[PDB]
Order: sequence, then C-alpha cells, then structure tokens
Amino acid sequence: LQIPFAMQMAYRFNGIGVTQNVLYENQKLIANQFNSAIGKIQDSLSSTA
Amino acid sequence: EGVFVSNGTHWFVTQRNFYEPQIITTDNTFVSGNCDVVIGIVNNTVYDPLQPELDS
Ligand SMILES: *[C@@H]1O[C@H](CO)[C@@H](O[C@@H]2O[C@H](CO)[C@@H](O)[C@H](O)[C@H]2NC(C)=O)[C@H](O)[C@H]1NC(C)=O
Ligand SMILES: *[C@@H]1O[C@H](CO)[C@@H](O)[C@H](O)[C@H]1NC(C)=O
Ligand SMILES: *[C@@H]1O[C@H](CO)[C@@H](O)[C@H](O)[C@H]1NC(C)=O
Repeated sequence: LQIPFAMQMAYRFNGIGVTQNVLYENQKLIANQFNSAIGKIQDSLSSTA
Repeated sequence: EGVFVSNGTHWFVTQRNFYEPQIITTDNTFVSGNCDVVIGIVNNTVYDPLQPELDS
C-alpha cells in the first residue's frame, strides 16, 4: 500500500514512543542525519579492510 | 491515532488498517506549533464538539 516516506517515518516514530509531531517539525534535520549517516557507511566501506 | 485522507472533495481521519472515515475534530487530533513549519500541511476546518453548546 503506498504511503509518503515522511508519513511512514512518522509511523516509525510512534512505534518507538515518540509523538509524530517530533518528526514533522524536525524533518530536514532527521533527513540530513540519515543522509550523513549513509555517507559514513560509504566512507567506512570505501576504506576499511 | 489514524491518518488524514481525502476522497477528492472532503477530508476525514481513518484508522490506518481499515477504511472507516471519521469527521476531523479536536478529540480525533492534537495540536503542535503552527502551520509554517510542516512540509505538505493542508488548510481545513476542525470541528470542536463544545461549540454547538456555546452557540445555545
Ligand atoms: C466525499 O465524501 C463525502 C461524504 O460526506 C461526500 O459528500 C456527501 O455526498 C452525499 C451524496 O453522495 C450527500 O448526501 C452528502 O450530503 C454529502 N456530504 C457533504 C458533507 O457534503 C462526497 O460526495 C465525496 N466525494 C467524492 C468525490 O466521492
Ligand atoms: C510533491 O511533489 C510535487 C511534484 O510532483 C511538488 O510540486 C510538490 O511541491 C511536492 N509537495 C510536497 C509536500 O513535498
Ligand atoms: C492557508 O490559510 C492561511 C490563512 O488563511 C493562508 O495564509 C495560506 O496562504 C493558506 N495556504 C494554502 C496552501 O492555501
């Protein structure tokens, strides 16, 4: 069933006991922290034997 | 609990796993901050069930 990704992430926040306005209010910060954290996965794997 | 949905003309809140549209009210919902912050918010009426009594 399709659902918008930021609206699915608001469900994942209810699933950890964080009220979903916390995601919609912090959405660009949460997106940047995810994008940055995936960048650290590239840099670790693109380096460490 | 539930998700906001529209049939194209009207706005309702449903539980997430079964289509059962409820009219959007102040006890279906909760407030946080103001409309300038949220990406993709839509303009609507929220019915307050106390207001018909204050209209007496
Ligand atoms: C969206 O849902 C609403 C349900 O209220 C529909 O509006 C109602 O339509 C019936 C006839 O189909 C009328 O008897 C009601 O009086 C209408 N209610 C309101 C609040 O106007 C609406 O037609 C639906 N829209 C679509 C595109 O399906
Ligand atoms: C949704 O995507 C459309 C283009 O498909 C864009 O114009 C619109 O600004 C986007 N809205 C939100 C809430 O991201
Ligand atoms: C929503 O309502 C406010 C106040 O009436 C208005 O300033 C704003 O432009 C509206 N936004 C949309 C997307 O219609």
